[PDB]
Amino acid sequence: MNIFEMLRIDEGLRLKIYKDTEGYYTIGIGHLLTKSPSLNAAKSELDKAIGRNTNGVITKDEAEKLFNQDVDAAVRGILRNAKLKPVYDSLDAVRRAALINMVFQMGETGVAGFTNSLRMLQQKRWDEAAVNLSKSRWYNQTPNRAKRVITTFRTGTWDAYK
Ligand SMILES: [Cl-]
Ligand SMILES: [Cl-]
Repeated sequence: MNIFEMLRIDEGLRLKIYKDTEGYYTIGIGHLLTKSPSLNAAKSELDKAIGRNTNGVITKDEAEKLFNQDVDAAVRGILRNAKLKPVYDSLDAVRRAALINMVFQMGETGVAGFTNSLRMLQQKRWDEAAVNLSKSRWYNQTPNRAKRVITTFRTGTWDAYK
């Protein structure tokens, strides 16, 4: 299992514009298009992202391409972030994937806001960190996915994904 297969399971794949759990326009493997209510503003961002007139529909290759860009951007955002970088450097390979998953879903800013949990992770206080991570809007809104990520942080194995 790796970051790509993990996110593919959490996000799914859809070749037509759809609305995410928050009601925002999305396409492919969790690629957010816009927070704007306009389906036309979405089609426009999509065409811009792909470099062609898509009329709201993309192929599997196009989806994978966006996905490779998004995972790359998530890692690079973590490495450039003064709050995230030290956390990431301290973790083993599996737990690193867990942190990447949160950043992809919520953005660097949002994750950097989990101050207390980040501190606990750095200190390798696994159980404590899992409890603090659960007291969040994130856990209450997307409980099955949050449990999977949290278990990954608690155990350091891919069990939740098998
Ligand atoms: Cl883009
Ligand atoms: Cl969920």
